[PDB]
Amino acid sequence: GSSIMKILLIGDSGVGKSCLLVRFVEDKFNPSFITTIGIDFKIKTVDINGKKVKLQLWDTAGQERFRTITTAYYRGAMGIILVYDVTDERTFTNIKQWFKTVNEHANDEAQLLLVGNKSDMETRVVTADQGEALAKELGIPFIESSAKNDDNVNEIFFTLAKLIQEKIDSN
Amino acid sequence: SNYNQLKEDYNTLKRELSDRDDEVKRLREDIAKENELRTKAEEEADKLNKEVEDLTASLFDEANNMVADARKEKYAIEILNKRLTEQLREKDT
Amino acid sequence: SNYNQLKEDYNTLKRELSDRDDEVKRLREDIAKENELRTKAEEEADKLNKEVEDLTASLFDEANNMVADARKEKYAIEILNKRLTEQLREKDT
Repeated sequence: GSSIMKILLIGDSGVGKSCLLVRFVEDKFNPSFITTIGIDFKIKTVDINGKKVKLQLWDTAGQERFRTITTAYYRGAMGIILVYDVTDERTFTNIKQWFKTVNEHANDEAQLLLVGNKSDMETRVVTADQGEALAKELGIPFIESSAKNDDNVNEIFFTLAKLIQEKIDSN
Repeated sequence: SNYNQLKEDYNTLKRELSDRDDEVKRLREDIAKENELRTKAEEEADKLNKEVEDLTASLFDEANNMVADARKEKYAIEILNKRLTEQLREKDT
Repeated sequence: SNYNQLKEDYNTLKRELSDRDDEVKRLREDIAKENELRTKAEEEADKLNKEVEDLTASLFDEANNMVADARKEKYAIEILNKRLTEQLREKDT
């Protein structure tokens, strides 16, 4: 019932883009269509620094079909999270690409964010420094976490929130 | 044969021209129209591709509650079951 | 003279036509061209809405099977509850 903020998750499959949301939002009743529709939308009122802001987040299976629409999500994103798994290397690679894909449609006044996930298992074929490299090459912040500790998960989002909120105060 | 056919021909060409010339003045305006369309048509396909999200949002938002509201109303009965199973849990003994 | 003049006005307009013919071949292409655009900005908007409608149905169709399932279970529990509530009199009786 206040200030809105559109957020979306970009990345490949396996990355755990889903689980991160399930975990980010505390709801057992809310259903999951991402298995069937290939899309799933979720609101979550969050705050920091006395700000009643509601987060809207899209999670897509990318899959062809409604791509015509999932595409309309970049056009609206107020912030977007580029995500990758650190136990898979081919996961890391594509990030420059998705990033390109984001500059195309994402009204680049969008708050991007590198996100190294699944740092649970320690098949960690990538390191924190590696990711902070691309992030610095891209000119966007970075973080990590693992929905197996509920650690940094909330940070992941609270971060984007401020970055977005402030980029709104310079105005 | 000669002068006759010529003046006849000239009169014929004379017409064919007034034809082509009108046809042209018409295509000229048939564009102005077929353009005022591509104009709108292209705007719309835009207005649409814009509005999509906000629309599919509300679709999902409603679908959520539908399954949610349902699922909660079950949970509650699950709770009840458990409690009745705890009431007759004592009575028995 | 009068003859020669004619012979040439015929030539003068024989051209104005050949040029009208041209301006037509043109306008006719510029239109068939601008119709290709207007045709895509329609081919587009359609694709979108075919999806938007395809989504709408599928989403709502799914949500209902869920809500359906929840209720199917909520039913079985309700039955089992009937039984208990009733076994809670066969323990007061």
